[PDB]
Amino acid sequence: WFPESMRQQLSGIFAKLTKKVTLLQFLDASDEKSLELQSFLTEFASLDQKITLETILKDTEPAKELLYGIEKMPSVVLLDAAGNYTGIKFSGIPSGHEVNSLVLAVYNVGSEGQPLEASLQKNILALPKRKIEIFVSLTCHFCPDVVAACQRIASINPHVEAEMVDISLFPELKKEKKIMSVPAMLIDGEQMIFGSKTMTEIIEALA
Ligand code: PRO
Repeated sequence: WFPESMRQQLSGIFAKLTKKVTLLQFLDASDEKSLELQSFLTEFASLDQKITLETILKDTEPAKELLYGIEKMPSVVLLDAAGNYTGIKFSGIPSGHEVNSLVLAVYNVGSEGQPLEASLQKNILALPKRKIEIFVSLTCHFCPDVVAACQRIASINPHVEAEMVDISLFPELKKEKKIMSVPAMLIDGEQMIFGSKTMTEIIEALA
């Protein structure tokens, strides 16, 4: 899944990791996309000692599934070093260009993150409880930026959750919610917001 070209870049980033991180997949052994995700994550986890992949079979741990709100499949969530749910989730496989999203989520959970303005970080911490779904395709070039911003907010604010959704895996959901444009944010199952958005714009929408 990862060319040595990528591994050169990812090692630069993973060198910055100061805290351990756990990727927890809920694996349905009878679903091909779950097995693909397992193959992807196994290789991804091998990129750094601080990244652990753990596997739980779907429908064996209902208390955990409740705790992490596991609905869409395939599914993987991010846990911090202490074992706590960061609110960061991927529904589908974040392969192709979405590797960017997974890398940034791991970086933000396994480090202190990039220097940020007190103005921005105040607003992030000030945000109320919220659940964000970021709909993407694997070939959408502007999608990872939006995903990474929302999931960075989730990594800082304990009440914000940010779920990447590969919309091409959920065609019925695409019609229902009317995801027409390629990157789309859905907040608390209500307000749709399409197109690229800055951190400050996202924070405002979350306010
Ligand atoms: O990798 C690091 O540690 C530095 C910190 C700010 C930007 N990069």
